[PDB]
Amino acid sequence: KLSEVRKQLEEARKLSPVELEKLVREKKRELMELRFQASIGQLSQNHKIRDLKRQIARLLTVLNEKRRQNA
RNA sequence: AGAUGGUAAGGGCCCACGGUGGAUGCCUCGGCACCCGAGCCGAUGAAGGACGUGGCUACCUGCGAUAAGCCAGGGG
Ligand SMILES: [Mg+2]
Ligand SMILES: [Mg+2]
Ligand SMILES: [Mg+2]
Ligand SMILES: [Mg+2]
Ligand SMILES: [Mg+2]
Ligand SMILES: [Mg+2]
Ligand SMILES: [Mg+2]
Repeated sequence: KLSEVRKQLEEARKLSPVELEKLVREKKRELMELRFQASIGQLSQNHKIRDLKRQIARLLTVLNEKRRQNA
């Protein structure tokens, strides 16, 4: 995951506000999708959940830095 | 016609072995003292808190809806 993690910061850093907010919306739904399965059992690869929870944290963290001057 | 042994419901003392109870000894993640060092925080919202936060979490810790963590530099 470490590797596939050092990407976002880049593949996500170069997009802008309107590109992220929508990307994050997408992720947030996926997270719902998950926590929605466990409640019934299905999904069990926890690693997935926490893994997605932290992704959003990054997108937001990156979007927060962009909204401070730029253009 | 004489006689002092003897019964132990229980009791008493001595011994042996246990039960209880946690003194004693060694122990120490703790406290105490003195001496250095360092000495302020907040409406850029403090001190302290409430509630929440884990795939399953009662409590503690850590965190804050980015919630046991997010970005970057440094050490390893
Ligand atoms: Mg007699
Ligand atoms: Mg008897
Ligand atoms: Mg005992
Ligand atoms: Mg506070
Ligand atoms: Mg807590
Ligand atoms: Mg839950
Ligand atoms: Mg490093």
